[PDB]
Parts: sequence; C-alpha cells; structure tokens
Amino acid sequence: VELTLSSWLPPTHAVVADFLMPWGEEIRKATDGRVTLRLLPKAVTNPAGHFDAVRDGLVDVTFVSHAYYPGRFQLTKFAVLPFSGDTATSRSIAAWDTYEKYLLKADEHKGVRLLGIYAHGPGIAFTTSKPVKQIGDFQGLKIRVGGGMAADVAKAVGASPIAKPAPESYELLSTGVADGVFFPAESLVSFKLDSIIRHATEFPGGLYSDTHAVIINRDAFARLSKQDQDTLVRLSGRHLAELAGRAWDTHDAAARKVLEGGEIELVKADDALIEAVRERTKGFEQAWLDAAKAKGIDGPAALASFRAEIKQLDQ
Ligand SMILES: O=C(O)[C@H](O)c1ccccc1
Repeated sequence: VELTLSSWLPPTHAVVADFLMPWGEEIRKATDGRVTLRLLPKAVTNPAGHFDAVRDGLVDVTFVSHAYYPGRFQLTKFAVLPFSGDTATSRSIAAWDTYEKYLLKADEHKGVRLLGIYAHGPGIAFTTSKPVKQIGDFQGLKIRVGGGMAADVAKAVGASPIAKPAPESYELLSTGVADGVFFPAESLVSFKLDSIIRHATEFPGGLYSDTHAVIINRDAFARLSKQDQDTLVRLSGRHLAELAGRAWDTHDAAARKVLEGGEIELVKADDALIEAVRERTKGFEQAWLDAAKAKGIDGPAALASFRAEIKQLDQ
C-alpha cells in the first residue's frame, strides 16, 4: 500500500522536509516496505480544502491547520493561548496527550482518522514598518493571521485580522495589503518575508500558537493489515507530535540568525505590553471552557492536565 500525501506547503518547509518525509521513512522501514507515503508533486486543492480531499478519498494523507476552519476545532484552543509554551516540542506533546486523553470523543475530526496533532512554536508579531512596543501600536494594523487563536488575539488587541492561509503571506505583505503577520520565527524565512519585514515583537511563551492535525482516509487505513495499522498508530500520536515539534523548533532556532541580525528591529515585549495583552485576552480561557462543556468533555481536567504537562516538559 502506497499512501498518497498532498502538501499545501513547499517541499523544503520544515513540515515536509523535516517531519513528513522522515516520518514516511519510519513507516516504510517499520512495515518492511508494505506501507509507504508518496508525496504528490502539487497540492491537490487549496489549503483549507485538504480536509475534504482526505475525507472524499482524493488523497490518503495530509495535514490541516485547525485555524483554517472557523467554528470547527474550538476544542484545540486550550493548547495555543497567549504566553503558554516555550517550544513547539513541549506544546505539541502536551497538546496531543491532552487531546487524546480528554477530547477525542467530541468527534471534531469527523469523517477521517485522526493520527496526531502538533503545534508550531511561539507566535511572533511581525510588521513591515510599524514597531509594536505598546498595546496601542496594534490598533488598525492589518495583520495576516491563519485564523483561530491568532485571529482571536489580533482582534482582541485591536488589530484587523486578515485570515488567509500561510502561503498567501508573501503576496499580501509584498503588495502592502497587510501591515504585518502573526507567524512563528521559522516562517519569516521559509515564506521569504525577511526582505519586507523590518520589525518583530516576541513574547514569553508566545503571543499565540496554532495546531495542525495529521489525518488519513478511513478506507485507506482499512487497507493495511492489522499489524501495520497498529504500527502506523504507534508511529503516530505522541511520537508524531514530538517528531513534528522537533522540526519546528529546529527551524525556529535557525531563523534567529535573521531575527538577531540587525536589519529587523527586534523587540522583547515589556511587562506592560504583556499585561495589556493578558487583559485583552483574559476571557479566552472561559470561552474554551464553555465550548468544552458544550461538547461534553471535562474542560477543567483537560486544561489542568495540559498546563501541568507543558510546564514539566518546558522544565
Ligand atoms: O499562520 C498560519 O497560517 C499557520 O499557523 C501556519 C501554517 C504553516 C506554517 C506556519 C504557520
């Protein structure tokens, strides 16, 4: 069985080059070639369309951003709140472990098999020409966001979110439609924004983050032997979360040569700015609790579990 894989990111991106490709090699080797992943040479549809591409059987495997589906992945938001996680590795592992233990029964990923979830690193506020040093500096900025938490944060701090998938960021910024972008560090470089962006403000534990899901068509999974199904599952979940998180973190760290290099004015959010953002976003947790209750899950348990686990990992 050869599983087709569609990606809406360039093949050189961390997610593909340093996560999905090595992961596919792990699957091949662990099933003696009986299961392989074939990366299709083009995206088969637009980024948000990738969930349905899998569900409809157009491709066997993909990754989807939880930000790209307004209303549909509300339960993932516990993992991406402002100021909550130092690295993609710790957040990915804690996000998956929490989702697997408490949230799977809510069926947010209806119609496909959910293999695993990961998160990227700390979100940064990047802008083309306008520094962000006090809360008022966000007012009116048109900021490209994925959607989801990034969008919730942009709106809360008084910016005007432009919710579009990541690959649109270069066009929107280069043409001056957007004033800025919420991205993790690596994206500054992989999306080729570092000759446009001149300003960045970093926040302890991130301004926000985003989670992705790796999914497989259910009929395709059913084509594997029981042993190979078990193997694919063993190589997914927490194992996948760690593999992906490590890729993101490695790319984030590489990107610091550009962040720290002098052409970008690099700001560390001061205590006043952080507190102003906390104050604007203070209701987000209760919003998530309310959604958790609506979905029939143990909100306080899941939230407490995630926090305990990420705090420990981060140590
Ligand atoms: O901002 C987004 O669109 C999303 O979080 C994302 C997707 C892919 C790379 C970086 C970030």
